[PDB]
Amino acid sequence: NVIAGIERAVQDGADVMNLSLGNSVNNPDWATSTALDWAMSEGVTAVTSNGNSGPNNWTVGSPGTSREAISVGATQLPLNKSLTEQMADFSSRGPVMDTWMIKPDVSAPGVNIVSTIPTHDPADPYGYGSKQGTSMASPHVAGAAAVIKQAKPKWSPEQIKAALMNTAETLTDADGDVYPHNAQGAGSIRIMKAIKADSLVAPGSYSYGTFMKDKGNETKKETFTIENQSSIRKSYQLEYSFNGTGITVSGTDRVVIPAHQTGKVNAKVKVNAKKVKAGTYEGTVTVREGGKTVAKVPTLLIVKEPDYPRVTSIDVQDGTTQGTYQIETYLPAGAEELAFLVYDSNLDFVGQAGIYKKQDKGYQYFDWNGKVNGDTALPAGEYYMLAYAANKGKSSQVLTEKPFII
Amino acid sequence: MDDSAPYIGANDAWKLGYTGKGVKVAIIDTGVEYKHPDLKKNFGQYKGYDFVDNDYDPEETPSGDPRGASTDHGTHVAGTVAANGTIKGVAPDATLLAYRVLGPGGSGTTENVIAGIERAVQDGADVMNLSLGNSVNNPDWATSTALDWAMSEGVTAVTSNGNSGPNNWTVGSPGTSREAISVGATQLPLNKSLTEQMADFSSRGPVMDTWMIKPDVSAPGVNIVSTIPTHDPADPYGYGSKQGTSMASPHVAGAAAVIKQAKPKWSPEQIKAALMNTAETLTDADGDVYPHNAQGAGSIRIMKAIKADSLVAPGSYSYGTFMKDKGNETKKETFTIENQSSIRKSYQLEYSFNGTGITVSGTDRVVIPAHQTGKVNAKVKVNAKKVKAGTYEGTVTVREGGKTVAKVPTLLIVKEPDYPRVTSIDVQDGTTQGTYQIETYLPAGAEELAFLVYDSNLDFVGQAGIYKKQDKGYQYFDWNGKVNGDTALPAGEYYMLAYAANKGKSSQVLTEKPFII
Amino acid sequence: MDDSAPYIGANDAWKLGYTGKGVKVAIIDTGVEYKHPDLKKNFGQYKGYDFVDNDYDPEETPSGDPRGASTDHGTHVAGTVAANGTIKGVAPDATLLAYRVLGPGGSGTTENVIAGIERAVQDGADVMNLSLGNSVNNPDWATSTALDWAMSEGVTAVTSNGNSGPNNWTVGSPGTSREAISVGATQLPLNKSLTEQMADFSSRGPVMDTWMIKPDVSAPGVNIVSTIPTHDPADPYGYGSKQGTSMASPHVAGAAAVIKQAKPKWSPEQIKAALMNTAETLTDADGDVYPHNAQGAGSIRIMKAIKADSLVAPGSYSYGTFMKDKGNETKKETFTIENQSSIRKSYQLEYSFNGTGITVSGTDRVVIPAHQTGKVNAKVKVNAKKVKAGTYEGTVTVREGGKTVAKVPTLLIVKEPDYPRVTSIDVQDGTTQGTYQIETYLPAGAEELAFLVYDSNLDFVGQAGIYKKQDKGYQYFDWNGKVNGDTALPAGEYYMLAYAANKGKSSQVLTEKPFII
Repeated sequence: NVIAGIERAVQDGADVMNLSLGNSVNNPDWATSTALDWAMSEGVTAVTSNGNSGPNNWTVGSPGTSREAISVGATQLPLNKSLTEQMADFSSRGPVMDTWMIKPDVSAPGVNIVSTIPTHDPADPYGYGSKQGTSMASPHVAGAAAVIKQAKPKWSPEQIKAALMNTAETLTDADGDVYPHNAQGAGSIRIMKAIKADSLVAPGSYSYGTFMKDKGNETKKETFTIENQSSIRKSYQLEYSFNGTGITVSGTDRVVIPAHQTGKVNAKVKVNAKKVKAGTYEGTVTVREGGKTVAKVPTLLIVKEPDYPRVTSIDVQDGTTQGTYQIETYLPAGAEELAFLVYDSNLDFVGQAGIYKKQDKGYQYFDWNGKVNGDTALPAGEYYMLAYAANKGKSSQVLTEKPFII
Repeated sequence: MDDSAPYIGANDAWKLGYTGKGVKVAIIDTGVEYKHPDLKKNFGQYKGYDFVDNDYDPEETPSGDPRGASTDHGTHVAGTVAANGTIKGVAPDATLLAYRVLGPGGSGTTENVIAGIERAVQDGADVMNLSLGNSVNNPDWATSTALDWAMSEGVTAVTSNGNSGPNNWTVGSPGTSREAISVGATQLPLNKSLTEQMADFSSRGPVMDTWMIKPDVSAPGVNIVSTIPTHDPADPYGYGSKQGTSMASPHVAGAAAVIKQAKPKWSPEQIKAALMNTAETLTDADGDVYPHNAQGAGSIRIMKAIKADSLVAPGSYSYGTFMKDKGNETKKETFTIENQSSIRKSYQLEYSFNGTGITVSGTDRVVIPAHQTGKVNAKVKVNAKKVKAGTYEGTVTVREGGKTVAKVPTLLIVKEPDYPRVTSIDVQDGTTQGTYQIETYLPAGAEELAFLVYDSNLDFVGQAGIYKKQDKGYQYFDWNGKVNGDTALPAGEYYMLAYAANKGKSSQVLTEKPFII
Repeated sequence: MDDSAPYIGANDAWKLGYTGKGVKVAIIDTGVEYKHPDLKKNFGQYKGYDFVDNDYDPEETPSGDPRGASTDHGTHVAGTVAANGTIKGVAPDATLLAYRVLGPGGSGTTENVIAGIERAVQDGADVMNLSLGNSVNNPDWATSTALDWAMSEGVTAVTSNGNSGPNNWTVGSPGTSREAISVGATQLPLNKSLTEQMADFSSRGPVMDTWMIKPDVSAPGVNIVSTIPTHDPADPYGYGSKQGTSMASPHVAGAAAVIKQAKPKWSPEQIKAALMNTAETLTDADGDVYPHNAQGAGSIRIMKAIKADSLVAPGSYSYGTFMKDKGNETKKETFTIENQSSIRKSYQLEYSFNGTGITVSGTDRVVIPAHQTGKVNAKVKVNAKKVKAGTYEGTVTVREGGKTVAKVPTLLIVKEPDYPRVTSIDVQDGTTQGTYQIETYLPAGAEELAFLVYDSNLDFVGQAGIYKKQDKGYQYFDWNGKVNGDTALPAGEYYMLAYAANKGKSSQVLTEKPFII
């Protein structure tokens, strides 16, 4: 139904599309993400929510993992020790699995938003209500995209995404530290700055992927594109930075672009495997032009294996045969070892449901005969199951909410 | 038949209503006893044909036949495919046709098998089962050409891989066909409890001259109980347990019948790709994945195959041989993904190869609209300076929205393949008394060929003959019975060893059934 | 008759004044009770002829006739065509003529039907209705030749397609004529509410040896209420509901009468082209268009046919068979568009065919002056290397200034058509006591023909006879009652199965009404 809705919205000539739905599978190639990438190529800007998950990396939702779509996180407006803008602690956080893309793309006000609702009361069916969620940060960006498209009728959907993402205010938390890139994206939108922008840097954010070399130096490079929308030949100045030691960044320090033309800047990153601690490092490419800053491109690279949750979700349902069960789990990148353990209603370790090795990534299904540690039948009651997955030198676990009944 | 069918997923398909109703399965074997109570209602009015006798009564060979011995292979195969009653076949609603092409003793002319295949295509059979086969690793045998003629006249063809010990390049003749599902045999998980394991009598690929991966799929084929004729007038019908690669194929034939009932629009190649795509890889006792030319793609899973909206074809690909002495050689293949669903999907490709000096690349992602087709260009590159000669197995894995939709087994060979240089040798009496004829089969010719003679105690008596630059195929040599030149053998019983050397490797084969001087 | 006539558009034509006045319709059936109050005033002074009795009283067969059973088919057909009163026929102003050619029991000699057709042409009948027919798919049957003789002596001929289950190549003998409107039966939209649907007893084409698309048109023929004789002296006239393809044709006969009143200058072929051109395609329950040899061109629409200034002829075309093993084969047809209007028009052609390897082209646009005729050259090309054998359905669509003026169903067959190799078999007692005669019908001969015998329990007793290289048509074989050669049957009741194999396909047919040994 969501794919049909997206396609029918493309049919009906919609210029901007808003998706405040989404599941919690960190997969860039979900069906809803492929459909969203089909648009944004049929000239339709697509704005989607990042998802509603607590402060935790690798929790971005399925439609909000699409490669070409503006994913929006939620922020709190400056409230009185007076605080500045702050990201809400329920916005899903990137990166995206299997592409390591920085998400959310942009953040917008999404906490305590009052707007029109139906009261579902025949006496007075219309009213106003205050709702909160990442699903209500995206409508701000959808309205911003509509305004920009009215202002700049020739911009492509990717140009609008680059203009929103380029002119965005970085957010600092209470202590005074800049929020991580996979909590902010590029900052809060500023419609006025985006509307008055004669230079576009694309892609608005880039991810260098992973560096897996055990020894030696590994070099990667990216080509950013600067479009000089003005009528005057300009000179753009590039400053590359990365946090963390052992990462050296270089590239084109200056370009000159004629009027109504396009230039290419070759950013280059080099990681010394002998000096760099494994982890996720955030960099930035800053583009300056005649005073003002025209863009601040968030970059990101990962060293060794990313620290994604090895197992994301687990649920237990009744099997086709009475007395047996089916365990469905999601492994983002497979599992060298997978274990299902059973806990009583008091969360006391009853025993070990199952052991498995060398599991393929994606959705995995296992039949469980309801017997623990082998040949030991459970007493009747209410139980929880814990999935423990170990892969590539890290292990994760997830507990079944909504306990199943024996 | 009460444990293998649950394993492959037959019962689960039955509860979905898919039992093979309306599908017609032909059994080209020694004939079928179409009066077993478990087989009575699956046979229509016209039961089939009997080519070894030229009558419309395809009954099995009775007991006490001058030309040979009584047979029960065909009835067992038919019960495995579709038996309704005490024993339930894989597709216990399919119509059956019997074609007696193998005479008494289980031996049949190639012309009879070709006639049986063509007549089964005539009679509208949708699925065809061949549990016969010789042991010539030739993809262009007559029975293989006939099997490739079908699978193009809309008839799925399932054949056994053959019954030869654990050894590469031993796949049989009909099971070497380019377009036919060849089935290997597996052992069901038995209690240190073991998982599924391939039997050690299944023939193993690759196919000669095409280097194709065979078997195509494996299926349970060890200790299969099914309907047999007892050849006893007191009670002519019973049940018996037989084992062999010839009894793994009926499971896949029943699976194909069930799928054809479930998916009535699929072509024979689409069914082959669906069985081959959704198959569970098998690991041996220690924990190592069985080689591709011992497994094909794993054991069938009828339930996964029935519920499949994406088909990757061909289900397995072979890049052939890389013969360059120096430099880098690049080959490429185009796999085809059919998106049978109603929603535009994105497929993700992972290419891997074992062995060093082999670099694999290609299209890492495709987007296919609904009810359409996309192409992925896999590419392999071999550095001749770094790669040790041998056979290397790779894999193309296709993922779509979570689940894995296919795991395509790929294979390439570096330098010359290590096939047996000589396959079979036999010695018969010549047209002239006192002389002999030696008939041997050389899969790719022989730079040098030598026939040596051994006594009954396997002591080297001497050297029968030497030959050079022999053409491939069947070779015949006249031997005057004299050893080392002009030395006549003493009377007795002798064995002959053929030693063939070709392209830097040598092989030998000994004549069983010793000949008499 | 109160729901089908509104559906086909009879009432709308009536309000335009077109009710069939002056048109004469002949009903060649079991006779008509020309005293039903609904039929009394539609019969002129001379009611018709009675060929089974040779008198001028074409009354239906009375109750209690030694030669057979009482009949009511003809009266029902006549009420459907033109009944004025409580039930209103399609053309409730047409004169009627009754021709009793089918004797008691509904069976009649072919010579009587030919005589009835010729006498109906004598008597000046403008429309002719044949709701009879055997089940021989032969376009050159005597009744079909007689029907093609009319439609050239200015007499429109409407016939039933026949009553055979959903199966291709089952169209009856008079309904295989090259020039006659053959009608299939449809179910009216009934409440998941369904649209119009073809009944599953209508015979389906194509015609043998001409591959013509049949039925030509479909019409409501399920649950039709109309005038019947009750065969009760207390009240001899009543109404009854009958179903069958034989009752779809009267709707088209009434439609032809109405059109002939509306367009007095149209030839019988022009009326056929006008009915066939303006017809609504029917989709089944799932949503797929019914095949052309199940629909013809769709259901009639009298109102659209009456208001039509452009006629495309022939209304449907068949390209025959493409037998080339390799290469490309091209065929072409010339359709004719008659511009009956007073204004020069431009017609636009769209050609389509289902299936791959078939490329269709031709004249994409013609301009025809007023009251003139243009020719469009449709052309089909089949690539033998890419096309799977089978029957493919195409369409030529003609558009003119907005509205669509025609949708010509086309059809071609690749390689050998999949007709039943053997159609009918019966066994009668021979001239010599103890022997039998087997009469079978082979539509195109048989490379091999086998007669097999089954007991009353349908258990294969043995093989009656084997024959090779049989000529097409009716074949007769003497059988000595002995099975498998020299083995005499035990006394009892037996069935016989004819298995015919020809040109790479085999068919079988079982004798109903078992014969007695």
